[PDB]
Amino acid sequence: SVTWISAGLAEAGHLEGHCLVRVVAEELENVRILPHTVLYMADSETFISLEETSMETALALEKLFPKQCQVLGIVTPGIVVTPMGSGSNRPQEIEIGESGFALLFPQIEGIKIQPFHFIKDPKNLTLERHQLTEVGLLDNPELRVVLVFGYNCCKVGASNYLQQVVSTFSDMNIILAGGQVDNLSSLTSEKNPLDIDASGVVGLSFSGHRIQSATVLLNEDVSDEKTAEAAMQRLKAANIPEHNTIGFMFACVGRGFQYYRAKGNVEADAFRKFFPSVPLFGFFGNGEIGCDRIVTGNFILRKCNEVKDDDLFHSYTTIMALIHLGS
Amino acid sequence: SVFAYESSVHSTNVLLSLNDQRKKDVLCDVTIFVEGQRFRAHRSVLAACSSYFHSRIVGQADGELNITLPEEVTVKGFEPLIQFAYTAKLILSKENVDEVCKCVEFLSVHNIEESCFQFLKF
Amino acid sequence: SVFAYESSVHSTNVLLSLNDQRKKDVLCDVTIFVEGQRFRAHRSVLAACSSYFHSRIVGQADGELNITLPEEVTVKGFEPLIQFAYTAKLILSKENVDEVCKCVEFLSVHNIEESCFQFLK
Repeated sequence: SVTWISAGLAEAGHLEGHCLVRVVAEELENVRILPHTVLYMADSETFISLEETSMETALALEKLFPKQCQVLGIVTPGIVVTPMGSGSNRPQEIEIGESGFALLFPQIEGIKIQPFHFIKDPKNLTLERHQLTEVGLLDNPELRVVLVFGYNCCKVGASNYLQQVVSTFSDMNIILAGGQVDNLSSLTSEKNPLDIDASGVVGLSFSGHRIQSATVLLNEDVSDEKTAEAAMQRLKAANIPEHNTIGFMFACVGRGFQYYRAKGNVEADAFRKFFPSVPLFGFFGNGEIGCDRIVTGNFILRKCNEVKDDDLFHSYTTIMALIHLGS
Repeated sequence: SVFAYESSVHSTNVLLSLNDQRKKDVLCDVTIFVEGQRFRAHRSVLAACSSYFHSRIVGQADGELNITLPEEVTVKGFEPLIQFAYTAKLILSKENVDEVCKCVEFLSVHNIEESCFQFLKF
Repeated sequence: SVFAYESSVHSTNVLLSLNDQRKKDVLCDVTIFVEGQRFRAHRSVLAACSSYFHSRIVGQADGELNITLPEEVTVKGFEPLIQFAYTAKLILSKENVDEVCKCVEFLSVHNIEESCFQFLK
């Protein structure tokens, strides 16, 4: 069973210390499973102390977690998270404001998860072949879900770096998900002191024999409650099982309070309107990755997308996912 | 000392060879009419791929049987379906969805699920 | 606006159901007379698994058929071959390898690698 720990807005203690670090200190004492791989996100005001400091907050969380555990550290401008307890908690959509969650993945038989990281270059090659085999993005007959993230894509070339790096391991029967974020905090590779100024691509690469998935795009055609509920009804028709699934929602900073008229927690409420007990975790970012595609043990529903690859990099949109981790 | 061989490519190639035999009429022993556009296939393949060509295909002789389908099914929904019956790949398009889904229940072709279709944007 | 539906279990199920048909009288339209005993199969799978059958099956009119393998093949080396053809699994033992390997290099059955080489002992 996957277990999640989050830090809500109701704990804005006026004392020196990160909110998330405080919760992860108290809650890890009562945790029940042994974490193996962990994915944690936090908002982009809780990793700055002077102008950036970043290590102090980062290594703090990198210390409590077990040495053998694998940690990926990603910071986004906005956290959308389900609180602790059961799977029936109403999701809370947090714009600017200190919040964050940590996902604890235990040792699950037959499912193997491995982080990956491709740093950018001043002047070098792109990716010869082996980094896709070192981690497993290629030549893996059971790769079914990937969670590509990107950071510091502002500079030219770096914006096109995400264009180039994805195409190397695309075109398979896999699900892409994620987008562009601000910066990285901590990665457990034990061979590189992390450089805050450098850009790159990081993420998880789910792999197994029972990992089912689902994905729905939310284009500029959805602008009210009824249209949003119609889109998530399509997700329900995929017959993705209920138990042992975790949901993701990657959206744009231009969507939320401003885009849909004077409302919030609208995507989150519709998710639990049709899906009765699945949790939800996702970030707000400046970029979108995804398409319409369902991959399960039997069927694949790719989009013919015959132009080149113009079905992945959207903007001003929202992507969902229904990663059925386990069976 | 039973090692037992297992080939992950022995089924796809057999079903592609069946398609190639279908295309250039290499031992096609069944002719089927839909409206009027003659189609050719294999008796054995359709005897197991669907569950209506298993009740209107058995209990016959070696003489070629020419089965016909009513107007309730058309050719816009069959050509997608019989090509999936041989290549395990079913192309969908805007005008295809309704008729290609309506074809399934009258045939109850196996290993295809008619609930995933209500997910496409189109 | 065109979508695909690529399955990954149809091939195995159709092959297994065709094998069940193979083991049950109906829809079988060829008999392999080998060494005295009878073997009954289809005229569609056997023209897809190899080339010896393919070169002898095409062109000839439909009807009752004997495609007798005259003397060169055995039966201990023949029974696993059609099982692999219809189900895609093999049954090899230390007293079976030689005849099966002789049969593959003769009939030129595809999708079977020489990996039945050092698995023994």
